[PDB]
Amino acid sequence: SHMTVKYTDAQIQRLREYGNGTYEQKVFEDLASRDAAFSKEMSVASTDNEKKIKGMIANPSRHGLTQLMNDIADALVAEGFIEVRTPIFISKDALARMTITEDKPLFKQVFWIDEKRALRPMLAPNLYSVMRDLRDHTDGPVKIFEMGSCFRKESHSGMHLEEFTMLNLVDMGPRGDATEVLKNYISVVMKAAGLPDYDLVQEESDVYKETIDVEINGQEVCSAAVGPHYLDAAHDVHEPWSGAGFGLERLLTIREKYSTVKKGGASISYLNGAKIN
Amino acid sequence: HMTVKYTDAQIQRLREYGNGTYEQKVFEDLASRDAAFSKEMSVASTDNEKKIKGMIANPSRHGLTQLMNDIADALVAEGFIEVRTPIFISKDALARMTITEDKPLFKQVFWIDEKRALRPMLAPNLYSVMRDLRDHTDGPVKIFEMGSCFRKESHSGMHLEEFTMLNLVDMGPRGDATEVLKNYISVVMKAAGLPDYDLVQEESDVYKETIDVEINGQEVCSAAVGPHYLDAAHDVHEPWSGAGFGLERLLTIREKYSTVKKGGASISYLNGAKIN
Repeated sequence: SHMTVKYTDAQIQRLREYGNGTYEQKVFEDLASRDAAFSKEMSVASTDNEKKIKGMIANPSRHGLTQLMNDIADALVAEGFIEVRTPIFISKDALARMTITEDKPLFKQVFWIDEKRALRPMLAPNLYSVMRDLRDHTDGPVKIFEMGSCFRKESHSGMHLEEFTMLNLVDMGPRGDATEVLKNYISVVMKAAGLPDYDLVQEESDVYKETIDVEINGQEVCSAAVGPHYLDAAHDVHEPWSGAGFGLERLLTIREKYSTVKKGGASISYLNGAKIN
Repeated sequence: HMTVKYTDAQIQRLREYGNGTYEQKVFEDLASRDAAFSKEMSVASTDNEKKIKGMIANPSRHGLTQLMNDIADALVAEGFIEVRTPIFISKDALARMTITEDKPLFKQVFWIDEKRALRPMLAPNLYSVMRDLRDHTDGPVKIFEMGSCFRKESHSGMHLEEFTMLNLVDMGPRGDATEVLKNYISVVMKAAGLPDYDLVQEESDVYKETIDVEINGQEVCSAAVGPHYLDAAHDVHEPWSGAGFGLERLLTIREKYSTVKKGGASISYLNGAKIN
């Protein structure tokens, strides 16, 4: 049959712990060749991992996630966006205003702090407030963005990451062609993240006026949309707007070719793609 | 003669949209006070809206984020690794810090479930990271992290429940521990735009020595020189020096904001200006 045997599922997990190669593409003739190559790639993975750690101690740099955030934010500031920073705590009434109530499945993913406050699962509740407040101070476009941790329970959503860093940009204000405005903003982020080549998926929407999803090799990377949305009235928003949400850990993982999504972000086991324990 | 000041309520009204020094003002009589009150209230509201429109005309990075970048670039150039650790920490990790059900620091902890909580401090994760990096080098282990920490306000005397902490540490310096610690303090304060500060060294029975940094009588930094009696519980058996900074407080003092709620994360304030 020829080129039949791949790495086993257990072999893949062992290789990915310290290594960042693409081991799921290797094919082999028989079990002996697989085990021989597995032994060699495990040794290379562990040795390459040790070299990278010593390279960081010898020549430290900014954290890869913090570097990713600075590169995108500077590009968005240069595009006229205001960087805002909102608290991680949001109120139960803010969640309810987002239709985040019970028997709605997202409610079970929410980390509750007390009876009245919770960890934000998304940046939309606070961004809604800042959008409306800035409309009172200008009649031109309201262009804001925030990068910050969001929290969702793993055992109700998958997602693999309970804490994840989101980037959400918003351009509130009527546009002659909000789609081109959206695609230009996505291009600004994707080039600044170091991922200039990607795929766009444009579909008409039920709740929004138009959605735009960004793909890289079939992987979901960004979900954008053109307003209005049926939740705009609940937040005293009554004008067109376009926005885009980016998972920054997911962007960093794809750019740096990390084998899992838990290596580039916040961790006590990993540091910039290398396992320190 | 003049013994009339703004009332505490009037001070709160002025500090709502203004960043002036209102608690310093004395007036000859009550009519001169309330006339100056409307003057400063109108000036504060006028200048506050100018700043908002000025930021829409020329956007920039957030004041806190820009401060983090200025300090982090300076520490990286000094040889520090920037690490980022999860906000969630385990109850066992807090117990290793002797943050158990008996101490009042326990009552500040925001609990997530039965075994996890929001970090009230960066030390537990930095204990783990610095010790794991010692396995990979024979020289000094130098790391720092800036991130949100959480403490309940009722038991804390804090006025921020979410605050951005900067913690740097040098495990096994070369290198006199107290001397290298003052160098790192100077690097952070210079990069933060606060070069003039008061540094006092105190003795200790839990650390080898403590160091506190103040600007005009307000604590700005609390540093210490290990070893500490918690180090063996985290498998650390070598001298170290570390410093902790409250970044919102640093930004508030430099920009001369009237409250500590104007420079950090907020839905009411943006870079010192009230947007609602």
